[PDB]
Amino acid sequence: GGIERVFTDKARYNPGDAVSIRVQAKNGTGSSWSGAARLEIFHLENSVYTSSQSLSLTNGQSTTLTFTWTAPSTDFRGYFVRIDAGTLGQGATAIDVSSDFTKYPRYGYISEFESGETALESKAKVDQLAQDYHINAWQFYDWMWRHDKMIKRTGGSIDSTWLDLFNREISWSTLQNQIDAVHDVNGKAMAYAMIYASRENYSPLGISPTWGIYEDSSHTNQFDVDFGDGSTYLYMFDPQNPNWQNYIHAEYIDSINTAGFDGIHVAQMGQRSNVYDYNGNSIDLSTRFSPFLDQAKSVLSANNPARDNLTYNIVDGTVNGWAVNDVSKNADLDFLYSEIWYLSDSYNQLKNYIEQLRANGGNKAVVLAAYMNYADNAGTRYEAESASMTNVSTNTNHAGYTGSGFVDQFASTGDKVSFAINAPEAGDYSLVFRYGNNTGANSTLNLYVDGNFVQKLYFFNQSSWGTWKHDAWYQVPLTQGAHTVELRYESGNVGAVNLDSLTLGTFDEHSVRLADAMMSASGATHIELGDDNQMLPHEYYPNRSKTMRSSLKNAMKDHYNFITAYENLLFDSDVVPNDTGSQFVNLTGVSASGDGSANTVWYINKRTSDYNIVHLINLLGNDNQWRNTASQPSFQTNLPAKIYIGADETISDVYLASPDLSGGETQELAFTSGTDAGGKYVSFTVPELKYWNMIYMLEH
Ligand SMILES: O[C@@H]1[C@@H](O)[C@H]2OC[C@H]3O[C@H](OC[C@H]4O[C@H](OC[C@H]5O[C@H](OC[C@H]6O[C@H](OC[C@H]7O[C@H](OC[C@H]8O[C@H](OC[C@H]9O[C@H](OC[C@@H](O2)[C@H]1O)[C@H](O)[C@@H](O)[C@@H]9O)[C@H](O)[C@@H](O)[C@@H]8O)[C@H](O)[C@@H](O)[C@@H]7O)[C@H](O)[C@@H](O)[C@@H]6O)[C@H](O)[C@@H](O)[C@@H]5O)[C@H](O)[C@@H](O)[C@@H]4O)[C@H](O)[C@@H](O)[C@@H]3O
Ligand SMILES: O[C@@H]1[C@@H](O)[C@H]2OC[C@H]3O[C@H](OC[C@H]4O[C@H](OC[C@H]5O[C@H](OC[C@H]6O[C@H](OC[C@H]7O[C@H](OC[C@H]8O[C@H](OC[C@H]9O[C@H](OC[C@@H](O2)[C@H]1O)[C@H](O)[C@@H](O)[C@@H]9O)[C@H](O)[C@@H](O)[C@@H]8O)[C@H](O)[C@@H](O)[C@@H]7O)[C@H](O)[C@@H](O)[C@@H]6O)[C@H](O)[C@@H](O)[C@@H]5O)[C@H](O)[C@@H](O)[C@@H]4O)[C@H](O)[C@@H](O)[C@@H]3O
Ligand SMILES: [Ca+2]
Ligand code: NA
Repeated sequence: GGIERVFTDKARYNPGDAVSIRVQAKNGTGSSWSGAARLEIFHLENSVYTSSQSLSLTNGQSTTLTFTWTAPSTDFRGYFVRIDAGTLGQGATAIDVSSDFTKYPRYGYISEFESGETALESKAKVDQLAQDYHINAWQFYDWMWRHDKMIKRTGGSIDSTWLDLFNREISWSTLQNQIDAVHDVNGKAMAYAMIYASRENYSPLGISPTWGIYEDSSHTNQFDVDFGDGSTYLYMFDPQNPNWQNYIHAEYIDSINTAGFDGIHVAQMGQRSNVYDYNGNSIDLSTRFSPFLDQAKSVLSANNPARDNLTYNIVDGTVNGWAVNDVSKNADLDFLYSEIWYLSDSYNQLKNYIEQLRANGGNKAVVLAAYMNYADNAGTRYEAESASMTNVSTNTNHAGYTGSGFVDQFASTGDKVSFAINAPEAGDYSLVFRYGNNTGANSTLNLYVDGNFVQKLYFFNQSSWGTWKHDAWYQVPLTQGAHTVELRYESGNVGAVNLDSLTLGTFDEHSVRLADAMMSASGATHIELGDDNQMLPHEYYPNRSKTMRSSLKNAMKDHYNFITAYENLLFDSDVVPNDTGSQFVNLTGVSASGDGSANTVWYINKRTSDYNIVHLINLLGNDNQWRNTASQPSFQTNLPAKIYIGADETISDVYLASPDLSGGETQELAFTSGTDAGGKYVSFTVPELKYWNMIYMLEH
C-alpha cells in the first residue's frame, strides 16, 4: 500500500546506541486516511519492542514518521522490524546491533570518484546502500594513484586529483566525502590494495628488482600484468620479502592515516606457478601470503586498533584450491573473502567451499565475490537482422550468431543499424552489442540514442569471423516507453563489424535470488552492490554492462533485510552443519534433495544449541549451476514436511521466515510431534515456498 520506505539512520549500531527508524508514508487511497502506525521489533521468534503513533493524511499527501529505539545490550544481535499501518499498508526493515562489522559483514563497494560528485551526492549514494541493504563496509576499488604510490603528492602536498591506471580522474575531495558518509552510517571504508604489485618504471620510487618474483631462474622475466597499451603494467613482488613488506605496508599505513580508511582489502591476481625469487630459488607462492598478512595486521593494529581491519582475496575459490588452506587456516584476517571462478560451478560445490572456509577459519565470516550472469548476455534481446538498417544487409555465413542471422559488412560511412526498443520503466539501461570482428585491429561505430550522439564504441579484433563477443556496451538513462538506439558508421570510424544483436543488459532476478539464498543458507554473504545502487557484473567494478530492474532491487531489499534480521541463525560461530547425525527431511509432493540437485527442493540442515534449522531452496524448474541465468522457480503452496530429529531433541515451536514472504517476518507454524520406525520426528505444512525458506525449530 502506501508505506513506501522503512529504514534506519545507520547500517550498524553498538549496544546502547539510539536507533532512528524512519517510515515514509503516502496516502493514495482515494480520500483522507486516519489511523495508527504500529512498530514491532522482533529478535528471531520473540517480540522485543512495540510502540505506536497516530497518522492522519489527506489524499495524496506524504509524511515521514520517526520511531526511536535503544539498541539492546546484547552485542551481535539481528532484529526484524515490522511497521503496520492498517489499511494504509505495511513495511519492514532490519537492525544489526554489532560493535564490530567483521562478525556480520555486509560488504559493498565504491569504484567511482568523479570531481563533479558533490558532498550531498556522495552522502546520497552511501545512505542509499546503507538504508536499503544495511551495507556496513565498502571496498574502495581503484581509488589509488599507483599500486605502489597510493596517494599522489607534489612535495608535501596531496594532489586534489589524480589519474588512475585507466586515465580516470580521481577526486580527493570526493573520496574524502564518501569516506565521511560511510563513517556517518557507522560503516567502515576498506582500501583496495594489492599484496604484491608495483606499476611500471618502479626504480625511481626506490623499489628494487631484487624484491621481485620471476618467471625464470635468471631474474630476467619478472611476473607482470600487461594492460595492452605498451605503457601500463603491474609488476609482481615476493610477499615474504622483508623489503617489499616494509615498502607496501608503509603505503597501507599512509592510506589509513592520511586518507582515513579503516582497513585494507588486500588483493592479488590469483594462481601463478613456477615462481622464482631474484636469486633463482624456486618458491611456492601459495604459502607466501599468510606471513605477509600476519605482518600487515601487526603493523595496522599497532598503528590504530580502530582502523586495522584486514581481508585478502582468495582468488579462484574451491575446496582445497590454490592458497585456500594456507590463507584460511593461517592468515590473521578479520574475515575471509573469496572470488569464485569456474572450479565451484554447482550450488553444492560452492556450499562445500563455504563450509571449508568456515571450518578452516574458526568460523570467521565469509564473503564471496561471485559475479552473477558473468558469462551470459542476459536481458531483453533485439536481433540486428530484425532492426532497421541502412546500406548494410543481413547474412548467415558465419556460424555462432543468435536468431536468423546478423548484419554484415558494417564498414562504410552512411551505414546504420537502428533498434526500436522499449524501456518498461524509467532508469539506467545497459546497451550491449554482440558482434564479430576479424579485420586485424579494433573497429569502431558511433552510438546514438533518440537521435543524439552518445559515444564511440570499440569492437575488438578476434582471429576468426566465427568468434562472437558481447563486450561492447554503454549504459544510458532512459525514460519509460519507446526509444531508438542506433549505431552509425561515420567520418572517423574504422574497420568493420558483423552485428548480431542489441541486448538490454539485465541481471536475472531468478538466478540472483537463488544464488544469494544458497550463499547465506550455507553461511556466507556476497559482495554484489555498490556505487549508486549498482549490482556487480564483472571483476572490474566500474563495469556497468548489466543493470538491476526495480523488481530485483526490491527482492534485494528483502534479501538484505533477511540476512541482517536473521544473521544470528545464518552466520554465528555455533551455526554448524547438521549432516553429522541420524536425521532426514521428507517433503510430500515434490522431488527433494540434500545436495542441490537440479529440479528439486534442496534442503540444508543446520543447528545451534537452541535451534534445529532447515533451509529449503527451490530448484524446481532449474539446473544445479549457481552463476547462469534461471527461470522462475515452480512455486509451491501447502507443502507437507516431515523432519526427523535426534532422540535427545524435543521441539517447543516451529518457525518459518522467508525474504519472499511478508518481508521476512517469522510465522509460527502448527506442528505435530511423533515417533515411528524411522525415528523421532516433527511434521507440519509449509504454507508457501517460492525461492528460499528458513525453518527454525526451537529446542525445549
Ligand atoms: O587496479 C586493478 C588491478 O589491480 C587489476 O585487478 C585485476 C582483478 O584482480 C582480482 O581478480 C583477479 C583475477 O581473477 C581471475 O584470474 C584468476 C586466474 O588467474 C590465472 O589465469 C590468468 C588468466 O589466464 C588466461 O589469460 C592468459 C593471460 O593471463 C595473464 O593476463 C591476465 C590479464 O592481464 C591483463 O588484464 C588485467 C586485468 O585488466 C582489467 O582489470 C583491471 C584491474 O586489474 C584494475 O582495476 C580486466 O577487467 C581484468 O579482466 C584483467 O584481469 C590483460 O589485459 C588481459 O588480457 C589478461 O587476460 C598473463 O599476464 C598473460 O600473459 C596471459 O596471456 C585467462 O584467459 C584469463 O581469464 C585469466 O585471468 C590462473 O591461471 C587461474 O587459475 C586463475 O583462476 C580473472 O580471470 C582475472 O581477470 C582477474 O584479474 C580482483 O578480484 C578484481 O576485482 C580485479 O579486477
Ligand atoms: O569465407 C570467407 C570469409 O571468411 C571472408 O574471409 C575474409 C578473409 O579471411 C582470411 O583472411 C583473414 C584476414 O583478413 C584481412 O586481411 C585479408 C584481406 O586483405 C585485404 O584487405 C585489407 C583490408 O583488411 C581489413 O578489411 C577487411 C574487410 O573488411 C570489411 O569487410 C568485412 C567483411 O569481411 C568479409 O566479407 C567481405 C570479403 O568478401 C570477399 O572475401 C570472401 C571471404 O570473406 C570468404 O571466402 C572479398 O574478396 C574480400 O575482399 C572481403 O573482405 C566477411 O565475410 C564479412 O563477414 C565481414 O563483414 C570491408 O567491407 C572489406 O572491404 C574488407 O576487405 C581492413 O579493415 C582494411 O583497412 C584493409 O584494407 C584484401 O583486399 C582482402 O581481400 C583480404 O580479405 C584482415 O586484415 C586480417 O587481419 C585477417 O587475418 C582469408 O585468408 C582471406 O582469403 C579472406 O579474404
Ligand atoms: Ca542475430
Ligand atoms: Na542455474
